[PDB]
Amino acid sequence: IISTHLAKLYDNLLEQNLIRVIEPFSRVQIEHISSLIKLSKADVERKLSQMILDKKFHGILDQGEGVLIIFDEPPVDKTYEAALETIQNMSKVVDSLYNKAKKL
Amino acid sequence: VVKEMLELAKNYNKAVEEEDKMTPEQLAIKNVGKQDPKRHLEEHVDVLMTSNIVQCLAAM
Amino acid sequence: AAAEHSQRELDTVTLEDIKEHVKQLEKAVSGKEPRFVLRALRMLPSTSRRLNHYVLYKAVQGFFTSNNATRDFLLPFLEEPMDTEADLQFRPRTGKAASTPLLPEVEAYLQLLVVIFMMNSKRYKEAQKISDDLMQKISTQNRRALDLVAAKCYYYHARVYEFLDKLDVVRSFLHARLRTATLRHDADGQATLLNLLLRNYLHYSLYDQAEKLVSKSVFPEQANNNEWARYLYYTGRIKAIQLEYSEARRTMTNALRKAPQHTAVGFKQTVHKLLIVVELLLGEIPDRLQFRQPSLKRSLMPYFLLTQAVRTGNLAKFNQVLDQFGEKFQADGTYTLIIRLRHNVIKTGVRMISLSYSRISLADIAQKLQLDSPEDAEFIVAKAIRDGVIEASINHEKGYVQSKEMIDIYSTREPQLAFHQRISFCLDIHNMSVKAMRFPPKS
Amino acid sequence: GLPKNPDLRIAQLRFLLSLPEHRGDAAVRDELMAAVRDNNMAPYYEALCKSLDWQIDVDLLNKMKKANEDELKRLDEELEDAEKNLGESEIRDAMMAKAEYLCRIGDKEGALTAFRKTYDKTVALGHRLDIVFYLLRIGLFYMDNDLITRNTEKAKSLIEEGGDWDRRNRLKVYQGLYCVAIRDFKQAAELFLDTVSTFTSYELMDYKTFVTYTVYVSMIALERPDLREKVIKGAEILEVLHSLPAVRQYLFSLYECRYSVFFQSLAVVEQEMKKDWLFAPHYRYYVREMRIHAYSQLLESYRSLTLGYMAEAFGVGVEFIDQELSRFIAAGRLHCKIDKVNEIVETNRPDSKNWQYQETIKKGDLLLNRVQKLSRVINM
Amino acid sequence: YLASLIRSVVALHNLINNKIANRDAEKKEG
Amino acid sequence: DEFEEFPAEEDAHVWEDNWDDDNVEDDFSNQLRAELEKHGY
Repeated sequence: IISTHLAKLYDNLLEQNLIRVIEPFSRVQIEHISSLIKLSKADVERKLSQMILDKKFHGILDQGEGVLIIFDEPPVDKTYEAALETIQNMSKVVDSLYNKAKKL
Repeated sequence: VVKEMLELAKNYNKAVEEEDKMTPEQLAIKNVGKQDPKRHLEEHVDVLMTSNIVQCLAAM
Repeated sequence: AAAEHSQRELDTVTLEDIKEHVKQLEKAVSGKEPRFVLRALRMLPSTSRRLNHYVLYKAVQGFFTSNNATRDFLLPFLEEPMDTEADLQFRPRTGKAASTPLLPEVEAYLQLLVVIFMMNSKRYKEAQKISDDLMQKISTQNRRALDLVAAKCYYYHARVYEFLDKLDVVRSFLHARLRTATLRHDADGQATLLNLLLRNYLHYSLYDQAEKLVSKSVFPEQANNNEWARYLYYTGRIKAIQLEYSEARRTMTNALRKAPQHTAVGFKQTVHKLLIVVELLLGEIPDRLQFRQPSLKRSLMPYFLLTQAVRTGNLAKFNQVLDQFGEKFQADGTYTLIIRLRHNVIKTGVRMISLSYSRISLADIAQKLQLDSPEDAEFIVAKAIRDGVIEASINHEKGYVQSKEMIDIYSTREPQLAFHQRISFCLDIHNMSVKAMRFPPKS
Repeated sequence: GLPKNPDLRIAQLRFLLSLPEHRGDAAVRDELMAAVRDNNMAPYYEALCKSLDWQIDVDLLNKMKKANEDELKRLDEELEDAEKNLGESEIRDAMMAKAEYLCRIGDKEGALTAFRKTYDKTVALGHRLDIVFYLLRIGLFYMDNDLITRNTEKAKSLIEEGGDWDRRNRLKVYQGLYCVAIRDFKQAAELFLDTVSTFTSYELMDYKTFVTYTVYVSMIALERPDLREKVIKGAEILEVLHSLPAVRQYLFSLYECRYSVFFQSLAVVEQEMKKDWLFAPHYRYYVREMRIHAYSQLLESYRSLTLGYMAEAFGVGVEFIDQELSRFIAAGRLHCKIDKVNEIVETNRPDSKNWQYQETIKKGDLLLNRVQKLSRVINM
Repeated sequence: YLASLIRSVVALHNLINNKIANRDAEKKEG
Repeated sequence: DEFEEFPAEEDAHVWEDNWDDDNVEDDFSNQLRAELEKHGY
């Protein structure tokens, strides 16, 4: 009970601290974030990977330059979502027009 | 407007896909309240398309 | 027999269908709309079958019967029924109507039905004499509606000659008969004649002669879907042979899309046959959902072993298939195209390498494409790059085939252009719908 | 609840004996032999021998066939007695009971016909389902495709008119088990994950295997967000996961991003999938599928990752990791483009606008084709 | 484009509805 | 309108099948067994 719960803490204390460190930077060597958090590059290499994967913070880990490319997620531009849903809508109406066409 | 027209397409699908034939000429006259089929339909298309075309042409 | 009693009921209903056709045929002549006939002509294939000797005789004894030589021409050419118990005199023309010469539409329609029956009765010569006389009748006939009924008969007449298996005697006739339409701005007749003509051309492999005809001729844009589908296949066949592959796929896929949903098991069979081979030569692995479909399952299975060969790139496997299934290709008229592929299997693997790798070193390309030497790939790597099967640049300074850095298209002008072709068609559909709208002259 | 007729264990064993490497298995033969003699499967033995060229035991068969004949006669005698003396309730059970003996004896055709006759006379809705369920098991046991689909349609229609919850829960697994064998994995995830908590159809498979299938099919089907809330933190799925650690390692390793063990755990899941009578035709499509998700999941976070890192993370050589990405990238499954000169893989994940615009062209293009297809028609 | 499509499907639907209208009145005249 | 001009010229498996499936290669466990053994030694 002390391990499962405590482990969840340290695994969470790392996130709340990773975000605080990365808040200023917009591109930071994965090597440097290790120095601030005081964790091995492998440990931060992973925890960053899962945080980006889980949609924790909006970024990307480039390995060929050893940098975490922080950025801002632009919205989902609702207008295109209303169009795509509408296209399917009108796709169904064009079908019901067919049936009226069968009557000839 | 695209959001509002979308909901108006949903009814357009339901209104057409219904196509109920129980005297359809009477169906087209017992459901007249300035509703889905066309009046709240392309009426918006004209507004939406006029606003964009004029804006675009001004842009270019 | 009750089967024939339903048959005569089918006859009378076909007569009623014909009477419906003739009444609609006589409707269009005085209805001032050639559109009416199209309905009767579309029922034509449906009513094309379901007819034996009693049908036409009573029809020709029901229709015509003006004592005109017409009766003397097709009545002898079809077996006449006995003194049947149900002698339902089906005369839509009564007296004066009989006295009035049959309109060129119905007469050909009735004669075509005889022609169809001639085909249905394998009497292509009696139909030949019937048909050319039909043409010899309709050759002079210059109405606007008869062009439609003439167009249907033409393909049947081309079809009667089609079963006659000459196709050169009608090569000229269909070649000149075409010019009669074009000098009339007629829509359907020009469309139907061209497709039959082209079929004539490919049937003897005069692709050079054919490639010209499409070059100068213009296919009526407002053409029957059925025809538009046909012309696209023949042009696709011509284009593919002319080495214009990329356009061959675009037309053939478009030709396939226009197939009459589910009526023509055959046409879809042949087009898919070329599409699969056409696609392979261009470096694209065809769609798998094709080879599993019911109608095309066994028909294209011969091509199946091929497309598996190309992706595998196992030349030994590819030759093995041509050795076995190759002979069947000739009948399909594709062996030659496959022969092109045998010395073109390297292209796709060059595309596969360019689609996944982005900076593959040439020496590596040789390893992954079985090319004999790193030097040999260079010509092939460039050539695929040269021929626009790739989008890469070979930096020979250090032997690496860089792929083009893809851009954010939505910030460039490509999406706008794609929307323009879309909107123009969408607006045009509105005009075409609104433009006709066929408000009947308010009764 | 329902009877174990037919025993799907027998079907699974027979497929295992059909497999090449296990064709010579002796332990499978005893269990398959054990089932036949215990339930007296005479006709199936004949079918078993002819397929696997086994030698028929005449003494057993004659005693079995005579036992089958005397048992069949006894049912025939009971059926005649019920007809003369008893009402439709007794004849209905008699006919229903009669077919069940055909099931136990392996007579596929005879079982199907006898049951079909019963369904004609059966009245109570509750009894109608049981016979319908009975045909479904026959279909799965023999993999009789058309039977399994037809009855499934019967089960859905019969249940809708009047259906108690207990039978609808059962059908959910029955629909699911078919779905695994038609490679419709996504629907198997919906069907099983809705009955993992209340799996009451112990006839088809033991509970440990039902959860083991769920983890196998859940991973291939559900996206990471759904997998977490419905499998990893699922109460029942974890609980029986404490008795099947290997599947536990398999399921977690993908979620926790321990890819070295996931590939190794996938080798076990590929070998196991080869032996199951249901996951046999689909094992290859499966190991390929989880492979793509594994790669795509890792690449989801890294933009450009050294192929050396990917090989080390996956515990596989640099060469193999280069190869698979190449084969997968081509089929349009992974979004990435391998840079072999530098051994760097760069991701090409479309922006939200790009994918939406691309979808407008595709979904839009399909619609405009139809409008053109229709437009030509009506305009004549 | 979405505005254009809606105006087109409505256009076709209006011709199909009209083609039925005059045709149905066409048969009903008899 | 059947195109009688163009003549109209076992494996009842329901599932839709993709190209990569047809590819002939040794089972995955044997690949990993080789890959792990090769880098393992």
